[PDB]
Amino acid sequence: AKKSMINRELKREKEVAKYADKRTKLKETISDMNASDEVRMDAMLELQALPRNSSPVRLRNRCAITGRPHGYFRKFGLSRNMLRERVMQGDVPGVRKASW
Amino acid sequence: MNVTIRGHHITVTEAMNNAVHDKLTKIARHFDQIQSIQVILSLDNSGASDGGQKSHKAEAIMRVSGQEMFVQALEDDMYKAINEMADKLDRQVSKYKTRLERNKV
Amino acid sequence: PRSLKKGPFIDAHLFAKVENALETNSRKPIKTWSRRSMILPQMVGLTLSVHNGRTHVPVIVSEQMVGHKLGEFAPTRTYR
Amino acid sequence: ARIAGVNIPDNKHAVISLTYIFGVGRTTAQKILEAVGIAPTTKVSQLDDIQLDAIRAQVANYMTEGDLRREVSMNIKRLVDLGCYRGIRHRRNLPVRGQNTKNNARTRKG
Amino acid sequence: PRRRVVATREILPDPKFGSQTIAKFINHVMSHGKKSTAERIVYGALETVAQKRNIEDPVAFFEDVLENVRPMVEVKARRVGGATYQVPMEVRPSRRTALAMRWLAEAAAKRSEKSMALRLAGELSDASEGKGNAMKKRDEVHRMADANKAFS
Amino acid sequence: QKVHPIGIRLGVVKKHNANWYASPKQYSEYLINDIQVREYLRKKLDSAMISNIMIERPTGAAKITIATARPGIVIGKKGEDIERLQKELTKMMGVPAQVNIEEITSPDLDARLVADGIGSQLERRVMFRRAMKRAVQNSMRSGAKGIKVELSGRLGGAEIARTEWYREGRVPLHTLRADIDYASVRAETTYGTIGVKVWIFRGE
Amino acid sequence: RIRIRLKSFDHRLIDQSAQEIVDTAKRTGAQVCGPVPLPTRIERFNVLTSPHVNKDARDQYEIRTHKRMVDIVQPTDKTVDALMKLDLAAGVDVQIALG
Amino acid sequence: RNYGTGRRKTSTARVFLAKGTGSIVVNGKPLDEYFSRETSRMVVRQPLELLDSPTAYDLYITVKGGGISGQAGAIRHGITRALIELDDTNKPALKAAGFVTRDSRQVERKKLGLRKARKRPQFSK
RNA sequence: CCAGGGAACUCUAAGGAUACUGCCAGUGACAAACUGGAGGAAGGCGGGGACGACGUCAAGUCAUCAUGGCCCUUACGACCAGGGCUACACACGUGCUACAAUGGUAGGUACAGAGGGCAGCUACACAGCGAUGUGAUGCGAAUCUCAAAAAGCCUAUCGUAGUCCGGAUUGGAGUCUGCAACUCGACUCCAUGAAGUAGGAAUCGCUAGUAAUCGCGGAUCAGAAUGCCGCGGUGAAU
RNA sequence: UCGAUGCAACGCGAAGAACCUUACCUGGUCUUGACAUAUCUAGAAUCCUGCAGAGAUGCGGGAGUGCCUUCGGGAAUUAGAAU
Repeated sequence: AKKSMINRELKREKEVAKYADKRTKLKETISDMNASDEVRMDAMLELQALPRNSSPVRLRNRCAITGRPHGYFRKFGLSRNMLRERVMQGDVPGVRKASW
Repeated sequence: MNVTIRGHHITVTEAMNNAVHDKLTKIARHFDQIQSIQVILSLDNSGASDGGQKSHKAEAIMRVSGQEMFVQALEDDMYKAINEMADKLDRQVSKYKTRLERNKV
Repeated sequence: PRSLKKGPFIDAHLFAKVENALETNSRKPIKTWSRRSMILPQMVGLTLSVHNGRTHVPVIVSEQMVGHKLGEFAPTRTYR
Repeated sequence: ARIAGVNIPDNKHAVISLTYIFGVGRTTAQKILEAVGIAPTTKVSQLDDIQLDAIRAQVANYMTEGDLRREVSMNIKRLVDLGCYRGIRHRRNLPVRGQNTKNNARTRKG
Repeated sequence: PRRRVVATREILPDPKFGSQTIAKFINHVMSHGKKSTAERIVYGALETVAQKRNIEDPVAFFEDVLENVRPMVEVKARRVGGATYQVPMEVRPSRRTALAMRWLAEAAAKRSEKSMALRLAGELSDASEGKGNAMKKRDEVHRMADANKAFS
Repeated sequence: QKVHPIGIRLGVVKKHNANWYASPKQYSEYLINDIQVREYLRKKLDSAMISNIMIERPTGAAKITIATARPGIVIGKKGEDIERLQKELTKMMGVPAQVNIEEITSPDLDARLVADGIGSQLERRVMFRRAMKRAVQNSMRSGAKGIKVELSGRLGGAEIARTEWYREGRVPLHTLRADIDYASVRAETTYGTIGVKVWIFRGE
Repeated sequence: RIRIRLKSFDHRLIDQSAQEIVDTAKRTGAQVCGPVPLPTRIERFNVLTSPHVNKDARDQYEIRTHKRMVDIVQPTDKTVDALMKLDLAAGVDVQIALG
Repeated sequence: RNYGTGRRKTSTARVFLAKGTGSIVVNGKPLDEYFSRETSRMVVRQPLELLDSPTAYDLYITVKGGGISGQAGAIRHGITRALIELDDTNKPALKAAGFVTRDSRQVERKKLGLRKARKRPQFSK
């Protein structure tokens, strides 16, 4: 993909990493049934006031090499295009052709 | 009998539609057993190493009862491609019609 | 729609704008791009300018509009 | 018999016949029949006038075609005169609940 | 298939009468692989005809109607000089039974009785005496086969 | 149209050039860092003649085995160039990884070195069929039971590209127990990219 | 009773590593109940091979995960003091429950 | 105590044979109680009744895997193997019906670009 | 796993055996080969898959990537909010669901394989008509779980009707995911109940565990499959 | 948004568009720039904040003074000065 899109994903994941723990504690606070109603509502308001890219839902994982937003595999971290080349070269351990 | 006129990588104009419909109805005048016609008008290359001469394409896939005949024509100009495609399609219609008529005797 | 336990979703900036407009009862439109915000009973009567993607369309919040999102009264596609 | 101003069939079972009232489906028919005393397997013809009146009073708690048709029409009219997106789809006779308006919108277009 | 005579599969006799003919009819009636279902319709129809006619051997009765149903002469589409005249030939014994069974099933499929078991029972009863759409179709085949009777 | 000769033989008569195990979460990180290592080191060791590299790793450290035909230039004087790359390899990789250099006894039997030599000559403007024939001759005399080299592109600078191949010997591609080395590199010429594929067949 | 579980992607490397682990205990005066092969995890991938189109043009890959596991009957000291020196990594993961 | 293993499609029946009355125990329950399909009921008794000895052996059958007719076929194959284990001269008569040959037929795998093992997507002409 | 703690059996997963026209009878140029038979689990390519020659179509891909040339550099580069890719007189191509009685519904009662689970699956209990919610447990898994397989079998009912078929559309009330469900989510409940009664010319797939039918998984994925890739159940006709 | 266009395009790229993805549009913004090397001016980076805004961003206040070599200072780092 474009260098702009690769860097935009990088900066989109930087905020997620920066606000990972605050979101965890805040989610526990809002989900606690022992917390006061106003307390959990205020915590929810703070969650909605957090920066937009902080949420891990705007993250779209892409190929490490090419930054391809489609054809991604979680196990390998590569798109289909580069995954096929690496597998056929043999650089991916354990992976081989399938026939049954 | 159906007539579809699609255009790949080109904007088919009213003039192109007329220039295909008039010849289609001319072939359908002598052959009345045509099921469908699909004409694709394309611009398949930019002529980057030959200067056009095959830059526009006109292809016709026609389906008759029990057979399907396809013809195509490459040309620099789309109207000339259309006319050459139409002539090939007419010749193939005549060929099939005469074979079918001579199968009875 | 939305879980009732989570309450209504009002955008923070539009909430501040309408709260500071309710103390004046001013009639000039509140121009906002947030069309996902819940229409609350507090904001009945005054007028917003909801972005439709291209321009802003005025929406005078009547009584029978709470229960609706802001973008419902701002059509996005224009088909004749 | 005759419930809610309509003459429901009397040759079938009560739980099936009660669905002929606009506003009563099958779960509502089961609830109505369990409300008073009536087994769903009994035909309307065998139902006695005492339990006819019982069922007729039971149906009154459910918004049926008299009130229901008016309520549905009012609910649609509210959107139509509101001018919201759903109202616009209602006055233009197009799908409102986010369904294909490109190829498959026939139970709407005609 | 312009090749060898591929061997035919081995049918398994049905459990009740132990007859491969009834097993083949069960396969004919069966659709979507519901062999147990087809078994139950075939058994219901056979029991209905056995009770109605008071006959001890339903399998023998079924063999009788089947042999009464299957044709003897069919017509095929030959080709000589781009011409299509129908040639009457003699149906092969394996094809006779299959044609008869298919005609019985497709004739019982369009009866007015409630269940398919009742429809099949009625069709079997009619075919045992020489009536019904199965006999109608078989006689319409013989009509063509004898109204050609000139192309070998 | 043709399967990769090593990929279709990976489990029958061949072996992967990566021999680490990772949990499904760890597989992505290991493979990504492994690919990065391969790319960085292949760009760094361009001058030297390095063939297949086996980045196999235990827990913690790794043992990266690079096979080459220029051990002196790779290692450096008294291991002064192998360690300079060692520090960078650890700096970008995880726990300090030991890199060991193996020697290619017959550089004309390694499909990668032959392909890269052809590519270098093509980039230096050597006549394409001269290069093809030179490579085929050298490899077929160096004991190889078969060689096939294929050039694709604007050969010599022609506007219309073409594919020219040269075979000598067996190279039985459809046999799985063939021990067929394969390589596919590119020569960056002034008129584009030439694809240089080399198949070298050397037994069973 | 220490329990060693071996996991890998190669079905020969795992067998040879398990054989070595069995051999050290069986030759340092101890009894071992053999390496039972636990069910492999076979996971497959459908990578379509063209860069643009032809979804029917696929490459079917598979990555097997083989697992073996060995128990010793009695952990004599001379037998057990060898496992942490039997450094066999780089292809096989070894988990020692030591329970 | 002549034991045989039978297999079919996916089921694998282990059957134990003893000279007895004819009590068939299919996975802890009687044959007719376990098999609700009469087609699958015949198949179990087919080898026993083929050589005219239905009520001559007590059978301890344990099926596992497979459907309801695959299990019947597996039980038949296992009974066949146990019967030939009991007597070798049973095999000449019990082979002509094909009861000892394992049925290697299996679900053909779904192939790529296909709807099923053989079914192909349609295309109108 | 369970025949009698057992080391039998099933199973799991590594290494091997077998199958070779090896043997018999024929036909065949004293041949290759073919036809049939025995034994065997398998017989002649046992079934299935991977493997795709020289070339063809200037076939597809400069938008995975790389790349010669051309072109833009306060812009054709870059950031953000909102909209849009989801529009609809319409046509075409792929499917799914039906038109019912070989069936719908309500009770019971069975029989699988394969795959996934910390970027999680959840035993169990309680609240709820339900989607789900709270508490809590076991499990990086042949341990715990997804998960109940569905078609099937027995009983009752419906009795040929646009219906106890069909489940589109629409009105109302909700649950989750997510900063956010209006454009434009998936599910749940109540209500409505549309066309559709087997489909013209024409046209397609399939030769055996196949077609047909029935369920169950996975990749992508916060949520979002009627698609795709798989798995087994029943199981033909020719 | 773009690509795929007879069989061999049309549940195809796309193994999954609410935002993001996104390439299109409207509006608001930046210009060595979101990203790499040449450079010299200060500083450990980094964390917590206030207001204004739809946000991109703009204007301001506190805590911390790295590490190896040590008075040339260096792997990283924030705001440009220009080719």
